[PDB]
Amino acid sequence: LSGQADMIVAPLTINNERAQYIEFSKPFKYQGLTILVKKEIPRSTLDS
Amino acid sequence: VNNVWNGMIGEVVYQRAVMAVGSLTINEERSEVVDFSVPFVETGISVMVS
Repeated sequence: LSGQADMIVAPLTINNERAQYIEFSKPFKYQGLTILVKKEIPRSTLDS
Repeated sequence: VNNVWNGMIGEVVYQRAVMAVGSLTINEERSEVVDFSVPFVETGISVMVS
């Protein structure tokens, strides 16, 4: 915004607070927030 | 058709109407003749056979 850049080509998810005074193009992807978690190893034993 | 527009987009492009709320789809030529707004539902082309 402060005249220090002219192109911003990187993941820049569109939001109201940004597009209030900024220009955007038609999106080149379609994302959505999800939740992340790690899995677990043991599912069966066959040794009990 | 014949370099002229058959309604809908024609109605917007002939100043008869002011918006075209409905089930329009964005495209290169359509956005070339009339301005658009931010898309509000994702869609494309899909395959569906019984």
